Amino acid sequence: QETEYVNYLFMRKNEGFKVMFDWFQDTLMMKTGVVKVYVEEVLKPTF
Amino acid sequence: AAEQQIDLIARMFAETGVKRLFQLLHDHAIKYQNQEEVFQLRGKWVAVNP
Repeated sequence: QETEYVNYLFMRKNEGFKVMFDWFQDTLMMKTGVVKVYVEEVLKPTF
Repeated sequence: AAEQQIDLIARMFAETGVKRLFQLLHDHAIKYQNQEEVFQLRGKWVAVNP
């Protein structure tokens, strides 16, 4: 269940594969790839 | 052929085109018509307010 949750977080939840590719693009030249991971709030209830 | 890079090039092209497709989604939400589709049938739901 949690592995499926983390995989579903990886795909179709944050700008696609751009983060996971800039991973290597940063860590291979600038020597580190760091990502901010912060929780935010969402909306569109009945209105 | 050992995971040719062309596949990733087309993939990143796809996630870039995701943005233009989302713009199309906003356009559908705004206004197209009360029309339908032609995929294997005549008549599908209106995409004015999906």
